[PDB]
Amino acid sequence: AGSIPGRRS
Amino acid sequence: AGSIPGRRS
Amino acid sequence: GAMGSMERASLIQKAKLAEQAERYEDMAAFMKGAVEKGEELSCEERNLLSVAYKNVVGGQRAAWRVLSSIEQKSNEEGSEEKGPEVREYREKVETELQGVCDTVLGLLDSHLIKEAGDAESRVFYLKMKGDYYRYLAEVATGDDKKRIIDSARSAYQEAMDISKKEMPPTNPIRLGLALNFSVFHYEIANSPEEAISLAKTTFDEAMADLHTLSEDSYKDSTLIMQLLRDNLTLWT
Amino acid sequence: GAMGSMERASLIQKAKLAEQAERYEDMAAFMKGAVEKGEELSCEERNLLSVAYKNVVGGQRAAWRVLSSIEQKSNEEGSEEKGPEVREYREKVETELQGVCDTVLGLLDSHLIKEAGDAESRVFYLKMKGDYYRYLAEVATGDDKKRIIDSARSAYQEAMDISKKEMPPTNPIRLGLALNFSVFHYEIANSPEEAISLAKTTFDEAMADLHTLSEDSYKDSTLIMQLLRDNLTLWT
Ligand SMILES: Cc1ccc([N+](=O)O)c(OC(=O)C2CCC2)c1
Ligand SMILES: Cc1ccc([N+](=O)O)c(OC(=O)C2CCC2)c1
Ligand SMILES: [Cl-]
Ligand SMILES: [Cl-]
Repeated sequence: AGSIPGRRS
Repeated sequence: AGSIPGRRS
Repeated sequence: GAMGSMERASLIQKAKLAEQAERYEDMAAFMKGAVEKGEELSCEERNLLSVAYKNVVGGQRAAWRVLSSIEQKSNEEGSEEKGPEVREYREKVETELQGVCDTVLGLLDSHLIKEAGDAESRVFYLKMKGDYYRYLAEVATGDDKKRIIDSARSAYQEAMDISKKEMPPTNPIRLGLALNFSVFHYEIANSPEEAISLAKTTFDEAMADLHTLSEDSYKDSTLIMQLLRDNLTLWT
Repeated sequence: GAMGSMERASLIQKAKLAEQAERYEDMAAFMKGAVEKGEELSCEERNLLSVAYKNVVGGQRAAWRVLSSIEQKSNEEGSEEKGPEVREYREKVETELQGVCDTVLGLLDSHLIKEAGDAESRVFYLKMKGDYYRYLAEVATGDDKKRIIDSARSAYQEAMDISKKEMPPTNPIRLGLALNFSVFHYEIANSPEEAISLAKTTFDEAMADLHTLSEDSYKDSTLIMQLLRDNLTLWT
């Protein structure tokens, strides 16, 4: 189950 | 041009 | 104020360079320095702060999961005693992860949230607060696991209440908040039915609002909607 | 002796765990602590030392190249002035990289090389010495670029002389040394013809010795031979 990746601006 | 990757034991 | 002698604008410029160089620890330190200048953050600056710490804690969480899995295999029937090293090293990584989460939570509490008056900024920071309590909850085991879980829930809930009043159902921050709160329900709170209901209702209300969007906004919103769908497919 | 209170065997165990967790800075610190116990390193332990620092410096080199490229674009005709930040940050990364290279070179000099009597260990450490001087040469610009280049060349040459006398032409350490020395010739020493000649002769002499190998050794040697071939294809 994935949260927002959020690792690239 | 590649040297030995050498990043995994 | 370890970054106290650097200009705010230079810290932001260096955070962007650190992102390009994939130096996320540096990026987080630059953005922490920028927050500590005391001024509010713009939309782009909030994204830089979030990207930096998400990469730092993401690496720590991945390492913690590797070590926790090795440790659990060592504490099984038929396992040769390996000494204290696996536990000691998992504990070291866990403490480092907790320290990063505490640092982020401290920035939010001093004083990003209290100065955030617009819905976009307040929801963003409260989502961050829920996320970093959720990361603390992933490793918690003692007298405060329940309190950590409730702190995550409370932050997500306040963000949800604001987002439902102040943002359209396709707003990417509202969508990502709902996505992450649904993950909280499924993975932390042992509430898979609540996770599924939230993901379904969020997806359906966004679908009905897509007609109002430009092509670029449509792409932004549908990308996050697909993540909701991906989770629903895994959960049902 | 920051790791001075931990058992040698525990440092090695933790280095292996750090590798699995992709925590290469930790891995390097554990292996540095193990070296500083003062005992010689086994074949497996040498590999752990090399893997740890190769990952650390590899990340630094990748970041330095990103920042150096941005800096060179900023110092071009028609480029808006961006202030000192790109140069300052490239310099910070460069200094950190130099510090890691100096740390590795210091371990080799105190006292890994002097205690290394067998061909496998001595060639391994001298190859490492050439590699870390080569990484220093990649960023060098001042009064000592020539001396840094000569230090890399001298270390590689001593390793080559030993390997040709003491190891078969298919030995993976001999093959990787020749590969990296050829890269030194091409990328550092402005000697592409020497790079090509070394790669060709190394490949051909290994090919003629493959018949002596077991299936597992054949796989080890041919993997590195393919890297020589890959470079020859790019260079010719
Ligand atoms: C919580 C959240 C929700 C939606 C996002 N979104 O992509 O719109 C988002 O941002 C990202 O995914 C990364 C790009 C900047 C950070 C973050
Ligand atoms: C200099 C060199 C040459 C050949 C190697 N080789 O693969 O045999 C080598 O080792 C590796 O590539 C990594 C696996 C352990 C480190 C290193
Ligand atoms: Cl430890
Ligand atoms: Cl800097």
